Amino acid sequence: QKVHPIGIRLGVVKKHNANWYASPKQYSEYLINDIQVREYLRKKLDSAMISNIMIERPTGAAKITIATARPGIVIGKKGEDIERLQKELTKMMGVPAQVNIEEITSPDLDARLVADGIGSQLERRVMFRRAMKRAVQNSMRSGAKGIKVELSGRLGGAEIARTEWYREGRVPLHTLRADIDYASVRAETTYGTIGVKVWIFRGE
Amino acid sequence: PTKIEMRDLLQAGAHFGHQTRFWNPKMGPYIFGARNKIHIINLEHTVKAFNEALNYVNGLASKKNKVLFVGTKRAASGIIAEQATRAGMPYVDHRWLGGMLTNWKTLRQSINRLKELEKQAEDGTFAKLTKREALERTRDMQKLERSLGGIKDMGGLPDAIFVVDVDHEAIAIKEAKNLGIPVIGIVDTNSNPDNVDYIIPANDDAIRAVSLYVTAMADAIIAGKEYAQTQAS
Amino acid sequence: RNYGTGRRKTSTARVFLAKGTGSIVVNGKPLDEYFSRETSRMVVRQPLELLDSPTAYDLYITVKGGGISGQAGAIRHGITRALIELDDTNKPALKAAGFVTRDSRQVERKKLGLRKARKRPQFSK
Amino acid sequence: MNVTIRGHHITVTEAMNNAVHDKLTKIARHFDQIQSIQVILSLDNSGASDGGQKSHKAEAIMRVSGQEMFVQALEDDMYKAINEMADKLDRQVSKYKTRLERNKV
RNA sequence: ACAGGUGCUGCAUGGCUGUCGUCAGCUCGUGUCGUGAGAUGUUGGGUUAAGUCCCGCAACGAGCGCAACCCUUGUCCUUAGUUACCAGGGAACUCUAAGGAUACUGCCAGUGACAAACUGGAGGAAGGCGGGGACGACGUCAAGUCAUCAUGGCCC
Repeated sequence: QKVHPIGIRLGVVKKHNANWYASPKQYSEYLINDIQVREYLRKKLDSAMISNIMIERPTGAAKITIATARPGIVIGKKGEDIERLQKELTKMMGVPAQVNIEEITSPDLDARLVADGIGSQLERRVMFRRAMKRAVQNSMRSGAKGIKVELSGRLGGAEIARTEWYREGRVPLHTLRADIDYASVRAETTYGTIGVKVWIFRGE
Repeated sequence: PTKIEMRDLLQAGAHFGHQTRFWNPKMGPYIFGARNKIHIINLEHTVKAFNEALNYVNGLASKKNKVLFVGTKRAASGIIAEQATRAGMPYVDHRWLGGMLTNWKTLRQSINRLKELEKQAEDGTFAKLTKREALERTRDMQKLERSLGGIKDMGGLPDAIFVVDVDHEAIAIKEAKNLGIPVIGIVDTNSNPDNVDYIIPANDDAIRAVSLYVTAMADAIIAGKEYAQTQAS
Repeated sequence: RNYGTGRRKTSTARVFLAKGTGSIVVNGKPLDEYFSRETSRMVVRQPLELLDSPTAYDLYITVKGGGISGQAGAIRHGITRALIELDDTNKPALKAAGFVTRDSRQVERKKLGLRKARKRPQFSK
Repeated sequence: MNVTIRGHHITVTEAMNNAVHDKLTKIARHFDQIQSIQVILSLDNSGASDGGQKSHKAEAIMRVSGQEMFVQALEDDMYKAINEMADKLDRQVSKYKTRLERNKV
């Protein structure tokens, strides 16, 4: 019922997380290998807190820009964990691609990290509304002009599923120049899957 | 300035109550008689209560306390504004917003918005805005000035309230009773004298009469402030 | 050499105006030879004859795009623009007929789930 | 007047056909202005969190001249669903017929 | 060990979707009223496409919706001139495709509560939401989807 907040804003106040050009024959190969890179790396860096990743590429090599809040664990001691992943990234990708790590100054303003933290707590059996309120409080104090988090499913283990949302601030979805971060992750609980959506509104 | 004279009160016509059908039976002690189906307020009583009210406002203003001038009647708005400004005292003269004092923590936001709009129009911020958008911001500022222009510098609850036409300002009286802040009020023959501490039985419908009471209160508060400034050195 | 550009639907006519006999050259061919539809024949001469000067100017018209009546409307708009370029006092009389206002009407796009711009699939009740 | 009796996710039997036709001809006896009847007999869920009680559905979309009235009934058993659907349809036929007859005066 | 399952359950679910409905609504904080469920705000006078706006008003404010920011089209300008154009090799014009200008009830005459607004007129390519699209509130229908995918349980 609701359009994707980033998808409907891609060209007005936002930017794609892929910036390569391919001929119509090359588009399929580039996009397929790109999706494979994203999936493999998101499964590999599950322990770390990694937000949006920009797999942009020139001819030949690529420059994969991963933004995270745990640079030490991502990079490793003297770059011993970034290079181990570098070799696999090149092994499955094409020409050797340079991966660079950027830092998230405010992890409570990134909708993906907040959603994944909520999901981790839910999987560790934390009370659902406790998690919702904790996330809303942290983000609304971390400078965010608005937050809205939505949980959907068998909350607590109930047979009848339900949707519970919590808003604080503005989050003006229908405005295109809103700079609304959005994320939608899932918490794998013992009674199914909980859907965790987070909207974070932070200006113009 | 602590005492009021009966002669000029009679000249102004503070003893003219309503007809002998709208009266509140709780105004019986102060009513002197009925002349041509019109109640006559006892000048002795109104002057006796007025002296106590003037003493109370002198004592209050000598302690740098704020007494809020309330009156929205068409025969009291401008005079209340003038005398409250003269005495440097907060006032409401157009409409008593419900919750002015009982919901003052929410009125704080509107007061702050008004004051920051005064700042933006004082530092010349209209050279960065548009034409009609700056005009609508200015209109919002003026609209808020009408409602809460006299109580922007209030900075808390008042230590007393001076209301004209208690019956008209029954909402302010109810809020004053709610919060316990004393209320001195001019109450007419048809009005309810309950919930009012310093009641002044007087005609509240004539502009000439209302001017007398409001000017007397302003002069008393001014004298109290002047005396309180005499102990600086 | 007063030149005007006119547009309509999809056609875009560039017309050149000179004081002359009345030779109208629509895209290299005469007006009547180029326009086989009399309705599209009137429209080209409508602005010239509106102010009573049909045989007073040589016209060099080059239409491109559009159909056969859209091109006539584009030529009329271009002639109107060239005539007002020649004289500004032409505009007060040539505006009351609506010859200078560009017609912004265009083919409304086919919308999804519809047969046409507005047409909807039927459903029997 | 048409009578269509379709079955979604269930095999409509001869007994179901009779149990819908007999009530349809009973309503069509008092109302003779019916254009069409379409009855869908469905099995809309498995009652996985309530134990049936609404497992079978019987819906009737009837069309009259100038109006279309739809009724539905959920029930554990399809025959009871059919009877409840029929009763709602009869009540709506009576309602429309009496409104139309009382519009003349 | 297991893998595999387009096997079952959409009435255990996530994600996605239809629908009322691009309808103008749906709520909350504080305050006040009521024993209470609740109410008020959100009602009323107008006005609008619109809970749009103004004015009143025990309400004062806020949020999601409305509107705007987005795309395209309609006029003009700037950079550029090939594979585009052709007025006289040309750098005019058409065109192509990036950045802008314009439009705001801005102006006039009226009606209107000294209001919001409405009616008409000028100029302009466009006039009052210029035309079209994207955008689909809280919820509803145990609506659709376990056969895109993921997924608790059951089953081979």
